[PDB]
Amino acid sequence: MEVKDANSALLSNYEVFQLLTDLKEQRKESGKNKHSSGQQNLNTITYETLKYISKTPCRHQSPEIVREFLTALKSHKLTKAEKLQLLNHRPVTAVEIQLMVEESEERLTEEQIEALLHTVTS
Amino acid sequence: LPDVVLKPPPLFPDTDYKPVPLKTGEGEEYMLALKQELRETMKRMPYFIETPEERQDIERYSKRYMKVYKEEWIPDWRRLPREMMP
Amino acid sequence: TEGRSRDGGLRLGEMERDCLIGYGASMLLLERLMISSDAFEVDVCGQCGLLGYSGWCHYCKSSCHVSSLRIPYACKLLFQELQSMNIIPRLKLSKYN
Amino acid sequence: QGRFRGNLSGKRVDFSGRTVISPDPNLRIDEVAVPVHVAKILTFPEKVNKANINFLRKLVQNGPEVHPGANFIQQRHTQMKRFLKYGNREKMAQELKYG
Amino acid sequence: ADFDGDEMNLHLPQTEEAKAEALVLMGTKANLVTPRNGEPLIAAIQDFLT
Amino acid sequence: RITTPYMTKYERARVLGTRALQIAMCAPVMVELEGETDPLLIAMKELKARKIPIIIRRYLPDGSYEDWGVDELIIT
Amino acid sequence: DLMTYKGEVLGITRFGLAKMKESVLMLASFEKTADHLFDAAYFGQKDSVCGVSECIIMGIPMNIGTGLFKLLHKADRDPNPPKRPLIFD
Amino acid sequence: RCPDCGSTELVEDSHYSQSQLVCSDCGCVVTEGV
Amino acid sequence: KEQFRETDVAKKISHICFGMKSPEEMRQQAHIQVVSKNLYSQDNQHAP
Amino acid sequence: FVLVEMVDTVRIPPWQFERKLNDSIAEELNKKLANKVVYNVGLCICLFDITKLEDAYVFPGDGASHTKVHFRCVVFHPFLDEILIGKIKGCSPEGVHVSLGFFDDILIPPESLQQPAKFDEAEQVWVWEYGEEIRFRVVDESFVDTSPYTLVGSISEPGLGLLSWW
RNA sequence: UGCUCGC
Ligand SMILES: Nc1nc2c(ncn2[C@@H]2O[C@H](COP(=O)(O)OP(=O)(O)OP(=O)(O)O)[C@@H](O)[C@H]2O)c(=O)[nH]1
Ligand SMILES: Nc1ncnc2c1ncn2[C@@H]1O[C@H](COP(=O)(O)OP(=O)(O)OP(=O)(O)O)C[C@H]1O
Ligand SMILES: [Mg+2]
Ligand SMILES: [Zn+2]
Repeated sequence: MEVKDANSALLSNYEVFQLLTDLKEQRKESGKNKHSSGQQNLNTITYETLKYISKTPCRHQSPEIVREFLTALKSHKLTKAEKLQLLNHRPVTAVEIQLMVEESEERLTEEQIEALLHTVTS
Repeated sequence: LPDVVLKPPPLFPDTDYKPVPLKTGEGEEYMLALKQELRETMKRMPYFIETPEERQDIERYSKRYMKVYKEEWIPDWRRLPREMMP
Repeated sequence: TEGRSRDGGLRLGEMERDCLIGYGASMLLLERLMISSDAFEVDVCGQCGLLGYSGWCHYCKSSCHVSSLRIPYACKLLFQELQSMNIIPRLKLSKYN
Repeated sequence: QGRFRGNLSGKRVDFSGRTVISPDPNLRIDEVAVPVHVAKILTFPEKVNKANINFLRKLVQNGPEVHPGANFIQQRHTQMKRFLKYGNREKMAQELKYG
Repeated sequence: ADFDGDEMNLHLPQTEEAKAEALVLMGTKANLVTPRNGEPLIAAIQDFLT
Repeated sequence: RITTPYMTKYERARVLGTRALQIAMCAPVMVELEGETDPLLIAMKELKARKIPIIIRRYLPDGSYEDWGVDELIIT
Repeated sequence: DLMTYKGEVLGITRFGLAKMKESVLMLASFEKTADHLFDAAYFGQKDSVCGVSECIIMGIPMNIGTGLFKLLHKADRDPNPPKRPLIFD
Repeated sequence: RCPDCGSTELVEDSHYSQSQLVCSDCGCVVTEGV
Repeated sequence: KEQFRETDVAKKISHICFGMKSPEEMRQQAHIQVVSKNLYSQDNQHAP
Repeated sequence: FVLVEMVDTVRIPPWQFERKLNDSIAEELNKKLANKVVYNVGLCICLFDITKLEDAYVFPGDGASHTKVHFRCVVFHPFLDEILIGKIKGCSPEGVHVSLGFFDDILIPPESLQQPAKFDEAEQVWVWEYGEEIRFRVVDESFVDTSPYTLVGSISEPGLGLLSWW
């Protein structure tokens, strides 16, 4: 039951949303009585996590959009955590990048923020 | 005949003899202070090799600011055999 | 038990075990001498190799490395008697794979 | 009579009987005749499956008195054994779940 | 055996695997010859030879 | 491929035992039994019909192994 | 061949059996139980379960007989299934 | 009491050299083996 | 919420490592110290 | 959210042999790792994929099918600086009780870093004015069995401004 | 523990 690596690869909320939708549809297409009665925590966690993701703006996303966003942010020398947070949150306001996003000092430059907003809104 | 005991003997039996108090003087205090100074100064010595930290969570811009820097002594490879070169 | 008046069972002697070995029936020998006679489930600690109780090791004062194990009861009695004789058997468990 | 020779290499087991032998040529060489009395005592645990369900139902209905039958029922969910000499055996046979 | 009062034991396996191993390896039809020299032991006896 | 192509009696006994234990635990039948309430008889029928879904993993003493199907082996 | 496989004719007695075999449990079970057990405890000799006698004692299937090989299930499967691609990485 | 039906008709009836305290109503084996 | 712990593992014993125990290990393994030479109580119940 | 590589010995009973092996393996792994927190790993959500699946043995014991399966599963484990958006599912005098939406009621922010108008008078009063943001700080796990929870984490709410809500 | 038996 040992784990090989707990930090193998960070993934955004879109992959989790797609996985939850696929698992939900495969479950509703292959619903089993005894398998469900054995453990009902699976259905609960899946449904509640899917609902939480639906409450977020994580919808209207596609792998092509994620790849375009990554290629756009690769020119800004930002770290993986910053772009991950920007993709998961999808900031529409600048103040979210100004104060909430860490490593603000010497990174905003007061000119790159407009480009970041234009990229995240596209 | 010896009597029976209901409870086991105490884990730390008492003794009527106590340890002699330590020697006093400027010499003992100076040696104590010097031993404390050696304890404090030998851990920061490059000979004190610490356990190499591993499994970094992420890379960050603050890495260069928090990067631990310490001078490393160069062993004399003439006296040391060849098998210990990096 | 031994006798019929004591409602005893028939004994598989050493020569019967030899015959079962010669036949090569490992599962039948296992069922006869372990499953049907003195089967028991003990708790062994994977750290010190000693026998625990109720999923707990009193020696190490922990319960993370304690695991269940099927064993003949006579084998557990032998292990306990050997521990009484200062001949401590330390069992290094491992996965069946 | 030590542990190794008397309790490890050779030990006593249950589900066994001992009886005097008598000749019977009308049986095949791979067959052996067992008395009804010993057959009612030595029991075999059969698992309820989709094949022998209707046979085990009749065996339970017969009970521990008729020779073709059973003596105990162990449920799949709970491991509490049930004696067939007491209780309604028909209700037990009608409630024979797989496993 | 000689049927002059000999008592014999009869064991019932409690496992399907053990039952199958007993029937296959220790079957009467599969052990008609001894492994010592291959001679058949299960054969005709008195009142069958005569 | 270097071992004997004939299926030994020990392999037969173990395969029949495992198949009977599985069938007794509500395993699917592949020979369409006809009133056989004994799992060992069903296992023998599957062996004679060569429909047992079990692959023997013969291990060499050094550590090497090889897989042989029941239908691939020769029965007597 | 068993008596003459170590280069010296070793008998079936306890001495030859000890010189041939290595399993502590079998040596203890055959003869000289206490002496062999105390000697093993002194040497700290770890005894495996490769032999038949220790397999019988510990209640595990012996390596000889039907237990020499292992069985595999011919289940409908697909080794190395297709992996879901990672979009963020 | 019986663990299944809750009855108090627990009788000690030995069945072929097997001591067994069993419920007399539903036949549930309460305890067995001595 | 709930911590994941394994219920049962199919553990198989590999080998038995014989050895000896120090008096400290004997104290650590044991639960109680036996100091009374008698077996039962003086009362008629004869409790240990 | 992050992927974790695990290797598990899954036992499938014989009455599931008609089913596909990979589907039943995934179902069993999901049933075994649902709503559970692995120590020093985090709360696992579900199975992401199955990378390696080797041969399926059958033991001389139970007789079921034992398969060693290598898989990757998604878990919830911040990187000590991640930003989250939760909802206030209660409040205590020593600290508010914020819960990620239907995810886990384990986030306990200490009220010791906001502007000096911080207090909770047991009337569910959040903060005196001048979707709740969260900055995870440290992870912490603990055991359960110690005789014959496990994930709380600390939450920071700095002077973020919050032009939308004070 | 002893002993008489049963092959
Ligand atoms: N003199 C004598 N000694 C006996 C008797 N029964 C047992 N022993 C001794 O006890 C040892 C064997 O004990 P067991 O026969 O196993 O005792 P047990 O039958 O388990 O005793 P219970 O548990 O009371 O049935 C032998 O070494 C004998 O010396 C007896 O009837 N007379
Ligand atoms: N001490 C013993 N050990 C093993 N088997 C024994 C023992 N005593 C009797 N038996 C059993 O009884 C059988 C002995 O019979 P056997 O010696 O062949 O005929 P018999 O007793 O000489 O009869 P006759 O005197 O020839 O009429 C063989 C054996 O299985
Ligand atoms: Mg005779
Ligand atoms: Zn321990």
